[PDB]
Amino acid sequence: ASVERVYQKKTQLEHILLRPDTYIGSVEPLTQFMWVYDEDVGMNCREVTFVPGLYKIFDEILVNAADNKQRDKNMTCIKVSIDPESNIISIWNNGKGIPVVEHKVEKVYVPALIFGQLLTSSNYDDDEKKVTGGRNGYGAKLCNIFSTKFTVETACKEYKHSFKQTWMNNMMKTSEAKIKHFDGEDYTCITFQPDLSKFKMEKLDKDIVALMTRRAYDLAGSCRGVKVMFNGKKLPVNGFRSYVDLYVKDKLDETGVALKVIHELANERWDVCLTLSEKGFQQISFVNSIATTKGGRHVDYVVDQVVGKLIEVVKKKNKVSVKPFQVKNHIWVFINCLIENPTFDSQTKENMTLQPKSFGSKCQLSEKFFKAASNCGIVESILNWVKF
Amino acid sequence: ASVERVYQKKTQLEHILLRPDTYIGSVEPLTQFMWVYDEDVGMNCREVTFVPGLYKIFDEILVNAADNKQRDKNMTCIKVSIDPESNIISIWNNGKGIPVVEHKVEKVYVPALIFGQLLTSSNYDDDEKKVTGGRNGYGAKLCNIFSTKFTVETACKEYKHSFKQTWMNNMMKTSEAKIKHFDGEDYTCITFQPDLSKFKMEKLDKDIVALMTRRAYDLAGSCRGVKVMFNGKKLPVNGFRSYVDLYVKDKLDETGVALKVIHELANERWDVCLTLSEKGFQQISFVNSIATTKGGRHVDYVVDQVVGKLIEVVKKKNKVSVKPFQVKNHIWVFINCLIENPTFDSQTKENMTLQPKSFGSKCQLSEKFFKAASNCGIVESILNWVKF
Ligand SMILES: Nc1ncnc2c1ncn2[C@@H]1O[C@H](COP(=O)(O)OP(=O)(O)NP(=O)(O)O)[C@@H](O)[C@H]1O
Ligand SMILES: Nc1ncnc2c1ncn2[C@@H]1O[C@H](COP(=O)(O)OP(=O)(O)NP(=O)(O)O)[C@@H](O)[C@H]1O
Ligand SMILES: CCCc1cc(=O)oc2c(C(=O)N3CCCc4ccccc43)c(OC)cc(OC)c12
Ligand SMILES: CCCc1cc(=O)oc2c(C(=O)N3CCCc4ccccc43)c(OC)cc(OC)c12
Ligand SMILES: [Mg+2]
Ligand SMILES: [Mg+2]
Repeated sequence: ASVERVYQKKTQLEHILLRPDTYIGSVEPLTQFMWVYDEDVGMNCREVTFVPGLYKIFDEILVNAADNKQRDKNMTCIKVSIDPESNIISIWNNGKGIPVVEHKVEKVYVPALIFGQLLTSSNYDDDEKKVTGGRNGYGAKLCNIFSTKFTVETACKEYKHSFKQTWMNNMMKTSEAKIKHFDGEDYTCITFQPDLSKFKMEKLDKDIVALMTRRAYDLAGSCRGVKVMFNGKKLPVNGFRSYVDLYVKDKLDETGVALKVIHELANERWDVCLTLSEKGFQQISFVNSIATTKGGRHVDYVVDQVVGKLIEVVKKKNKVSVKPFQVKNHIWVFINCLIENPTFDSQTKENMTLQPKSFGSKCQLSEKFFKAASNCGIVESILNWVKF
Repeated sequence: ASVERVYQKKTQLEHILLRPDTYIGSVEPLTQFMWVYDEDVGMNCREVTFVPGLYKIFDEILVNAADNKQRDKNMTCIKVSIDPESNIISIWNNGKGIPVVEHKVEKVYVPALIFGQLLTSSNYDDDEKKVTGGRNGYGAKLCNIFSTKFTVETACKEYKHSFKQTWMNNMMKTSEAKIKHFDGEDYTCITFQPDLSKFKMEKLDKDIVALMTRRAYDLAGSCRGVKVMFNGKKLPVNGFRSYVDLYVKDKLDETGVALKVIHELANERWDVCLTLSEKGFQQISFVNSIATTKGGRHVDYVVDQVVGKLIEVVKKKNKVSVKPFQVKNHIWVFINCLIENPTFDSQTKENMTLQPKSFGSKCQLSEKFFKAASNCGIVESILNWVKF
């Protein structure tokens, strides 16, 4: 093989399609136990088979909608629609639209720039301490690139215009945006047909729909001051506590006793629930409405506090050595937090790596919370084991 | 703020410096328990404070050296040198050098292309099933970008020339390469001065040196047929088993009994050691000489087999319910494997996401191995707990 065939240069766009895993995660099927929202049983834990990259291009658009609550605190509503037969997904939000005007540096309409060109963002100035999930300027373009059809509609009353542009064929084709006069209430609606051939799928099947549906419930629980609709029906979730209830309200421990769930809203930026786990350490956590499915420093930050205080309680009774990992093994923690300018080791944002001193806020759990944590059955499970 | 200040486009190079976490990991200090190789005690587990991105730019160059064993099976040696006082790190390997000739498409010398331009690689053709660690065409440029001085020396007898080019100031400055006549044994030497200001460090301190040193021992253990030298001394590690010995050969369980370590080289591509853990699940694993420090499907693939067989043994004696996570909680597994065209969710390659059916090989552990695994004290720990 010649030098020119062995050593190759790729464009950014080529690289995304060649190496999708670092941008959206695996484009191959994955089977694992997790929580989804099914049509027949609602929230439940089961084996699910899905393609991570498909989940993630949906998630990018969903989190972008959530992020608009930080641009416009008056935003009230996100609407999610999924139609497997037509293969059409739409995510709509109110609050301020996107400026329908030509960017004077880039010489294109602002929505065309930030949905149709890589590395474009309103989150590149870190002197502003934002609790948006958006950080890198890729998400929306990644969804576009993995869609056969990708449509952006937005209306910005400030500029008195609406904007509609459609891309097709993995962001490789587009056409002149339709601009009109607009004097109503702002909105943005992203409508896309995912390119199922990129994920070796024939249709949006029940498992991927159940996962996408659960993310809508996640958002109802995590995104304060925003109501969520799914396929035309408002979700009956109002606050993180009611969201946590979907997991633990009807649940018993192995001895037949209802799980005791304890909650502290430490401040506006930190909501924490804790209960007993009997299947090893479990965490459900959100940073700026991103599901941090590998955890991160925010999880460790909260859990370490609990583990420390519970070792004190067990030590007042362990009259041998109780190790942190044994305590952590009995914890099921739920965390909803807002972190200033978070960092992650991947675009998929499963693991939040920002150190706590940089969070912009603290979550020091009260002594009342710790007293309750010492009574939710975690201490008893440990003390029962101190005998063996 | 105006449209042009709010909505910004970045170049690829700008984005790497603005958002380093997705390319090299956190540029902030991290403190955690882990294994390093210290000057006074050798291999040990302790709290270590280091900057992940600094570790990773070193690792990129080290794995690139390991990868050359796949270009030239005759390669025998990698030499690592770290001088904290001068701030100079050098990684040298023999076997075939890099072609010292002008790339006819890109119109630059091949080494200048693949060390000085983003998205350049010999690993972009996946029709070839390679067990290199290199996949994305970033690594070497990332080290260059986070170095104040970055030098590439290579000699390719086939082309009868040597090549030397130096970059400076985060890959923003360079000068004409020095080409000479060469008729000796090929080599590549990468020498760099990391830009410690990017990591808020004054010097290569003991902790980062101990971690970098351990990676050299990792490579001696993981990279078959390649001897490793560190600061002028060959490392006394010959094969994965002798490497594993550095962790467990002198170790006792909590009852004062030496850890029983069991080993199977299933085939050329899979080497597996297993022993008892008393601090929850532990894994040390390598894919194509990358330290997979978050694990991946290769870890689950091996562990699931063990967990399945051990539940059978415990069930022949558990005359209640022993759950997989409880068995996994007593396992310390060591894995060295070669995976065809692996995937990862990040450039840092901590988590290998390729599904096992795509590995290019299998690791079905023998019945002899499983019999031994049922006697290394994992079953006894479980059975002891079945009483409580
Ligand atoms: N629903 C929306 N309403 C208003 N602005 C939006 C909306 N969706 C996207 N945007 C804007 O479009 C930009 C590009 O989105 P995106 O490509 O996801 O980048 P990002 O969110 O800034 N960072 P990331 O998601 O980490 O890659 C964002 O920075 C926002 O300014
Ligand atoms: N020591 C070396 N000997 C020979 N070729 C090398 C060496 N180091 C780097 N290269 C070549 O330089 C190219 C660029 O290296 P790099 O930028 O690390 O990309 P990569 O290894 O292919 N992929 P990645 O490490 O996943 O970003 C490699 O693909 C190799 O062809
Ligand atoms: C590649 C996508 C992985 C993934 C995606 C997802 O959406 O959820 C997950 C959950 C999961 O169901 N949830 C429930 C609410 C959201 C959440 C937040 C943090 C942790 C877990 C969860 C999960 O629970 C074992 C495990 C998961 O992967 C290991 C995933
Ligand atoms: C951001 C870099 C993280 C990291 C880097 C590293 O180099 O090592 C690690 C080890 C670690 O020391 N080793 C020993 C041989 C290499 C290896 C392979 C897989 C798993 C662990 C290990 C570790 O052991 C708890 C934990 C680690 O991070 C959570 C890291
Ligand atoms: Mg985004
Ligand atoms: Mg490389």
